[PDB]
Amino acid sequence: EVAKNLLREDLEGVLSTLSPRERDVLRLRYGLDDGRMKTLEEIGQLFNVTRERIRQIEAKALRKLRHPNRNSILKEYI
Amino acid sequence: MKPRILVIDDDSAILELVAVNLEMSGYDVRKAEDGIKGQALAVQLVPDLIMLDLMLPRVDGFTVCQRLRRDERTAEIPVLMLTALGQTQDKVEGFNAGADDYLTKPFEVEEMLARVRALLQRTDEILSYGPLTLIPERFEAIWFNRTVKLTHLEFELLHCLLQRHGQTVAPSEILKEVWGYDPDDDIETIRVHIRHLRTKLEPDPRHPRYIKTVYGAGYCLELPAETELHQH
Amino acid sequence: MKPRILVIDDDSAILELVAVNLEMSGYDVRKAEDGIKGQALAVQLVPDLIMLDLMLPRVDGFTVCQRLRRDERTAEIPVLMLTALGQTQDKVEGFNAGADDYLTKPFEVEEMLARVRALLQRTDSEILSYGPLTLIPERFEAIWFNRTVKLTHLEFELLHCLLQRHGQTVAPSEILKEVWGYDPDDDIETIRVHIRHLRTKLEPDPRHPRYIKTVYGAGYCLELPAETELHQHADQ
DNA sequence: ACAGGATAAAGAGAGAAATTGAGCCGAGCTTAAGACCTCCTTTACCTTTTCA
Repeated sequence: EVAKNLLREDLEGVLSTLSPRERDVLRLRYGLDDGRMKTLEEIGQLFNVTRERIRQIEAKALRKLRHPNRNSILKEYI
Repeated sequence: MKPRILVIDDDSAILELVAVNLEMSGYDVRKAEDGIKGQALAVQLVPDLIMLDLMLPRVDGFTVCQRLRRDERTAEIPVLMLTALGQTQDKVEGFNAGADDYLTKPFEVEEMLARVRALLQRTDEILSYGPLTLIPERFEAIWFNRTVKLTHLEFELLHCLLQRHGQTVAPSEILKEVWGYDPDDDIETIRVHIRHLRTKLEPDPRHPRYIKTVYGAGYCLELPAETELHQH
Repeated sequence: MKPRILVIDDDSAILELVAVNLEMSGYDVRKAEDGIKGQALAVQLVPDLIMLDLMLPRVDGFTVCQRLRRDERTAEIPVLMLTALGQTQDKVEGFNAGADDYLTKPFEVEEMLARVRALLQRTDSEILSYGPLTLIPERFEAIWFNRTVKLTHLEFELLHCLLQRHGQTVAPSEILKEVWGYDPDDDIETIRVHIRHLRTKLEPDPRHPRYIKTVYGAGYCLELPAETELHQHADQ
């Protein structure tokens, strides 16, 4: 259970580096808050802009995380 | 969670219209046909917003608002009053009711939703300006009347500059927002992509008019106001 | 304290009506006739409420509101928008500006006062503008009367340092420490060079400087005319 | 124990969808050198003050 609390923190940290909108998008697209993965369309309605906009945000966030900077600890969690 | 809205109105047709429009907007709607049930439901549910009619039977809407303000559990709940607006006396009594906002019936659904959004932002992007319109879905810019295809990074850079239109953005801020890199990483990449933007957007890239270089500070996107487009 | 209200409107008649009515209601009213001066006053004063017309010159009311929302010092200041209300597009763009409320012109004075009361019930440090100068930090520019002057970074910081001490003599050592962070004993002659550039940009006659005065043996003083005298200096 | 009968809940048969990864390309991106334009510093020589 202690490698669970620890992990989330590390993830949250790298999430902080991302733009506010970006991180919110990610948290909602993976259910980090509610455990429930949400579609495009729920964020299309809940968020300001509609569908096909959240997909762009998701890719532009992941591309930021995929860099060797701002996310390399989690590589060992795999 | 979804924000909870309590709508209190004796017009079932208005009540239904409002409820439908709020649910379509993603809210949890509760409906009440009278001030007594409305007050009890407000106390029971602690809704995130109350929309309150004026002409409820047995108890006027003002007394309802005053009672919500007198109960510590409801004293802080925002109250958007729906009013038939016709007498300076109802105005004067609303001036004492503790209403947070007023909305005149008949109202536009968009105005109602704007007020709801502002109240919720209180409890808790530029895609077009002048001659520039961003098309995210195609990574394209409308530049005056010509369509310009952008690369992903060129588009994101232009968007980052548009978000801070008329202000100088530092290279470190561009690196952080577009690339997510450490502030100390090589800024030379930015210098390249700004040049492409100028090649695509300025009439003369050697004398750039809109994408200016502020030596020692960064880059600034200065766009003419819509009133000046005819001169450019 | 008395609540501070900043009214930003290019219509002098609306601006005066509003100011008079708020003062009758007991508020401390500040007035700005354009979006740049309005923004500078908002940053400098941190007013308790902003009333923001829509159609301000050089900077639209939407851009002003967005910039106020972008500054951590002003992001929480309530914004009551004054709008000529006529097209759904201005509606749609205001729907993203972060305005707190809208009031359609013409408005009843009582409605205005009600909105002011509701916003105030809900809510509960540098001089960037004086007389003929707005300083524009984000662009390293000065509005001097009605002309834009591009400044270098050190020239801008020097002019700001002098503006912070408007009407007082600033010692060269204080300038070295504040702008350059240097020791009081470093060569002040460098400052003397950059001061003339400001005069070259700002004075009508650099040989007979009126505004950037030298206080012999003491330093430099920026003496600016009060706003009431501006009409006598623009022709210069 | 064993045989018959009724039934529902859990496997096989197929294609069509949806992904999927794979090669084969040139479009996007980075690297490094050189030139090249602002900003600044500091000098040499002054003019211009306040004062004995």
